[PDB]
Amino acid sequence: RPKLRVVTLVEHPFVFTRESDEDGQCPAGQLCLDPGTNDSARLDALFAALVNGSVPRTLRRCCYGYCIDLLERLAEDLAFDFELYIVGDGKYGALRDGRWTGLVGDLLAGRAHMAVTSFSINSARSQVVDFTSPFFSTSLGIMVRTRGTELSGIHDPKLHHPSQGFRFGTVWESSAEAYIKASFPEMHAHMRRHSAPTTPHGVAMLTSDPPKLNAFIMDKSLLDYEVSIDADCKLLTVGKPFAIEGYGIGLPQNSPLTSNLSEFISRYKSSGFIDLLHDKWY
Repeated sequence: RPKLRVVTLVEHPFVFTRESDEDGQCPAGQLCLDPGTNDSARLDALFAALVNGSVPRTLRRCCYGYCIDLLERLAEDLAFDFELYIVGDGKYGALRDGRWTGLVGDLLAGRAHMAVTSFSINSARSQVVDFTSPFFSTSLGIMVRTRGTELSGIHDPKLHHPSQGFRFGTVWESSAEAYIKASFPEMHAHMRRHSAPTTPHGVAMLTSDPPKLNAFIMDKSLLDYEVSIDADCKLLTVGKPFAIEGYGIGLPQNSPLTSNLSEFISRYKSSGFIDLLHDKWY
């Protein structure tokens, strides 16, 4: 029964974490390591230390969420065991200085058998890693505060010729950022000084005092979740959808696992299991 090493990225409601119990175990959820490193030797050693060393609670979390439920079902149906860690840099992945970062970089470096989270399939990434057929689809979206900025979508002139003090941004090294860099390079030039390391950091810029963003661009799936948990219901998504992409499980090229995983994903879609996960987690 093979044991697969899975890299993830904490992004609500696809992957959440809570603290481990007194013994560093997870009565609810799945034990995930939080190593904070892309050093292959350190990663190997940390997993080894689970068995013959001592990994402190500061580096242990218990993962749960839509993608963890998905992973648990696939492990059952395909008969594999798994171990999880959170990607060190907290990024999905971009090509920077000739190397891929984030989840894409860990798959290429052989640090994980698969990457499981809200991971977008795009053409640049597909040239270097493989993805299963998608389990979920989302457009990008634009989040703003209520009672203020109005936008038609990505072609709004407010974004192409921003007025004095108008700021907008995305998440560094995300597929959202990749789409803008490729499609709207002049807009990217304005955004890259106002972007954020994670979705919650970007949403926080909209709500800071004073706000540091007037608009935040990210997967609509993720923005919709943040809209739903705002304590004041003061966030809103606006404009027409754009840049539709699927989420898939990422694997190194030519993995013997990809086909089998895709077959089950297709079955989960048709049988209504994927819809159940959505209803459960949203």
